[PDB]
Amino acid sequence: MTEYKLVVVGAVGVGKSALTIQLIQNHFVDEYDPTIEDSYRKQVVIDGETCLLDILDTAGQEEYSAMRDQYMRTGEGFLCVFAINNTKSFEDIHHYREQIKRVKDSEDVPMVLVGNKCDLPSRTVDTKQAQDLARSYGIPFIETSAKTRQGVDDAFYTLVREIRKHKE
Ligand SMILES: Nc1nc2c(ncn2[C@@H]2O[C@H](COP(=O)(O)OP(=O)(O)O)[C@@H](O)[C@H]2O)c(=O)[nH]1
Ligand SMILES: [Mg+2]
Repeated sequence: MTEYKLVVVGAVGVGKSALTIQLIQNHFVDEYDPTIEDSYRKQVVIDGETCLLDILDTAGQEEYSAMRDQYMRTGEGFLCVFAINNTKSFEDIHHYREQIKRVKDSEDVPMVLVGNKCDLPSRTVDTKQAQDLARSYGIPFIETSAKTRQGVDDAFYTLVREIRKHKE
């Protein structure tokens, strides 16, 4: 009875809470308190198989809990999110990739790079840039929009699929 513990990381404002709520609840949140760091559960059929997704949506806050601990420790895969209209959130990606390696003492962590807000026309990080970054970490790269649902399931299920490869 497989449950996958997914962790969503990235700079503030990139859409980590919106992606999670799109996937779990199928609507787009226009605002969501940046300090709310919860987990969200759902049962989905991925590639024809049912599973339990436990998704911790991080909020980088000096307030405390065990879930943000009990999960960054043994979350099995991480979504690293930036926004395609937010160069600074792309420049921070390497900070978050390094954090994950430290918290799991491994450079073999299941991981997907997500470029969110692809519905927005004022783009400053282009697809090639992001692809090159992903190809240098060894990881898939997925373009999403929490507003339109584009790529949203694909981000999360590719990560689940990477966790599957890793188990072997
Ligand atoms: N246009 C557009 N806006 C988005 C998208 N995803 C998130 N947003 C908006 O970006 C802002 C920050 O989103 P949020 O989920 O709170 O980011 P977080 O800080 O990573 O949790 C919110 O106002 C969202 O409505 C998207 O795919 N497209
Ligand atoms: Mg948030």
